[PDB]
Amino acid sequence: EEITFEALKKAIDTSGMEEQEKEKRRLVIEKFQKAPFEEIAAQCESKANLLHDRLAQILELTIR
Amino acid sequence: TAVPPYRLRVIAEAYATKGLCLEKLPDREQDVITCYEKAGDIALLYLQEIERVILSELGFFLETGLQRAHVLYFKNGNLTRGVGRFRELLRAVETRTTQNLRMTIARQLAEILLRGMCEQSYWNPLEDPARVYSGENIFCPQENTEEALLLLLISESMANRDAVLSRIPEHKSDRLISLQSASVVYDLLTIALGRRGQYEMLSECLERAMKFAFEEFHLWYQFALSLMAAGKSARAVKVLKECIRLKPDDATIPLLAAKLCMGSLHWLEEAEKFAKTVVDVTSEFKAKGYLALGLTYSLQATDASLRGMQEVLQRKALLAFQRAHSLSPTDHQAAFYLALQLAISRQIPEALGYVRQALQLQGDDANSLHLLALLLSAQKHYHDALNIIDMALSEYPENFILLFSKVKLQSLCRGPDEALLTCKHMLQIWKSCYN
Amino acid sequence: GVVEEWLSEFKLPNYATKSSLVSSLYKVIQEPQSELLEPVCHQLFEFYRSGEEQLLQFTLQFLPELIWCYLAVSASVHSSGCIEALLLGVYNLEIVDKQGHTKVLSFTIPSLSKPSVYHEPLSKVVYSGPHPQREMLTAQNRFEVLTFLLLCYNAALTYMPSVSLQSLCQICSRICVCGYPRQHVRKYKGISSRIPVSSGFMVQMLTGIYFAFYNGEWDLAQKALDDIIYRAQLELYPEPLLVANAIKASLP
Repeated sequence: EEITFEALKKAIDTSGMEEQEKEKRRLVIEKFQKAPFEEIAAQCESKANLLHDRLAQILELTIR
Repeated sequence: TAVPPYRLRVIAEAYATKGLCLEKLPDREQDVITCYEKAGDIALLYLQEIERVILSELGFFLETGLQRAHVLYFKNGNLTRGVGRFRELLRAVETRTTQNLRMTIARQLAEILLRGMCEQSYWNPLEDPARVYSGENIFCPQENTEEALLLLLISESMANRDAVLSRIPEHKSDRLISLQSASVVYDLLTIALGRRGQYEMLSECLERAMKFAFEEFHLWYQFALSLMAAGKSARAVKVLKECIRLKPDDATIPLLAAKLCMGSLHWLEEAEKFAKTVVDVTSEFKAKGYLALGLTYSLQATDASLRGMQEVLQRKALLAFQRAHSLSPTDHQAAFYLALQLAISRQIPEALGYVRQALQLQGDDANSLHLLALLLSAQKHYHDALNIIDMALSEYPENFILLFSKVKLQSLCRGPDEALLTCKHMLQIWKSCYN
Repeated sequence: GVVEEWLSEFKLPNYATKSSLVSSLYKVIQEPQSELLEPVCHQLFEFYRSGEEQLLQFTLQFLPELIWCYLAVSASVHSSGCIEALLLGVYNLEIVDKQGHTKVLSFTIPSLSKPSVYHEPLSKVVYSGPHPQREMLTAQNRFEVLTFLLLCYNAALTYMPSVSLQSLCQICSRICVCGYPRQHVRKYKGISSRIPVSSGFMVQMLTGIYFAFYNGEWDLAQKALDDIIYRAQLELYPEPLLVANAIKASLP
């Protein structure tokens, strides 16, 4: 595709994005206060494991 | 009513004598403390009424019979009663004869009011946990900080008046006492004001107390350190020089002076002089001095105008960096800066090894990842550099230089569409981060 | 395993008011080699939804030990990653969950020229907030929320026992010296790494440690202050050095 100068001219101008923060807060609340807690431990353990994996990957890519 | 005051004075003295006698014989202690409280109240009435009569000199029993009761409370642990007694003492009408007692009680209240309670254990003076100043236009205290700051302000305002002006003709006791009082009150003020982060007011207050300072290291050092936090530079540099003159034994002061010289003020000769002074005098301080001297030499190299002195400054800087690294092998900043300086001479493998060692020391540095990514550009390995830039952006999704490097690298490897996408993302980020 | 019987009998407002429950919790949490860490941890989190204070204050004193243990073990090893969930939850409930609005802490500056209650001859200043809510932990915003939770913990200093202050100062001792030769003089053994601390963190650290001097603990506070001032002098941080120097010259 292509990108036009009007795209940037409308990106700089505000588009009225002061209303979705309410539903963002509501979804954060629905994810924390009432969502199940058992899978949170599993997903954060997986996140830590993938962080370790990518750290090892970059460490082994540094030498090469 | 219509009672001569000397009768109140003598009955208060009798109350104090009985209270002294009541305890010295084998509950009733509460009655004795109540007698002390009523003696203090009648003494306050006596002093206020005698002052009123005089306006139309030996305070001996009020202070004892009142303070020592809540001193016994402190020995027992009745903090609330003592706080209430102090509040009712301070809220009373001022007395010119007991201004020193007002000073003392205010200082005692301020000393304990910052290190003896919590936020939820605070109450306004107008509710429970002779003439009294009142009205609706007065400033009602709200929190501990407000009233503590007000008490410190009034104590400082009155304590400046009673200064002996550091007379030192032949006697020194009075000046020493005044200096100790000023030091403690200003220390309380600065410790109270530091926790909230209003440094301009603190700097102004410290500057207000510079009349007493003639040959004092502490006040000058405190003022100099307070000046730097606010943002002012030239006055900070001058006071740092004066402090260096005062006591030439430490190394932190010239290091801070050199840092300020190297910073936004953009001066060079003074930084070199301070670095040489530091290196003239454990091992960490001299390593830091060597690093600062090398940084100054490297900075002078960029702003040159001819050929030879550039190489001379570069070789001096690399020698200084090598010496600093040799003197201390357990700091990643020195290794990173040595790798950065070495890369200027286009010697690639040695700089790569040094930056690898620096990453081994610390693998989360922002600038180290950028340097590693930029090093691969000279070796013509574009995808790996792109991946490193991607990892760095994952760490810092709010930086600017890394994304500029990302745009530059994308424009050379994949195509312009990704560059346009990154540019519009950066525009959106800039709009989000500002108003 | 008294906590096991406690959870068996638990899963009404007078549940709290135990003599040795705090000791048992310290015993189980002092090491990461436990098995009921996640159930008991989400149970500790389950004490926070209720609005009463005798529960939040009863459960709030355990934060520094777990923070040190997890943020030092991770900076080395298996990582649970679920303590960050509780930290983010308490941060969210203290930044947003009051009534629907956020928190804007502010106060006034008294003016001497204006007659007051105690004497006769103010603009709002915000020191914290608003803080946008966090969802994950990274190396860019972790110290901010850590400092915010430390500030939250530093608002009810009276209630916690002396053991909490002892643990706090013990953590404060070796955290800022863990990666320097100075700790080798003090004979500390464990992880030989370093943590890139921030200025506000140590400012709140000094604010917290200043209270411990007049509550029995004397030598530990003094050595912690010496370590803090040494680290600040090595790192060239003006404000912590100023605070430490001010505290030094006010001891009888």
